[PDB]
Amino acid sequence: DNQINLAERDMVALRLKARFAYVLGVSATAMGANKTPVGVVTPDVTPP
Amino acid sequence: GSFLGFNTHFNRNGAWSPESAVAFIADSSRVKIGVRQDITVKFLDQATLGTG
Repeated sequence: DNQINLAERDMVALRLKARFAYVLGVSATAMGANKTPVGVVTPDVTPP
Repeated sequence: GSFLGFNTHFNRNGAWSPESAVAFIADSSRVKIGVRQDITVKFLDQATLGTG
């Protein structure tokens, strides 16, 4: 029911695509074996 | 030859409705046909037609 035949409906489309990867270098340092290179400040969720 | 003083056009593509009219007489300055796109052809070879 969702089928669009582009040529039959007199339509065209753009397809946009990209290929990406991400790596985090969790590794040993001079301090020891399993050290994470990122920290976070999380929001204040506690009412006064 | 009776119709002098008209530009005469004959319908020959089967569009005429002889039960409705014998002829139309008009002021041609007052009728306009807008041609937004004249007949264009596309060759289709990968496309899909219909559904289900």
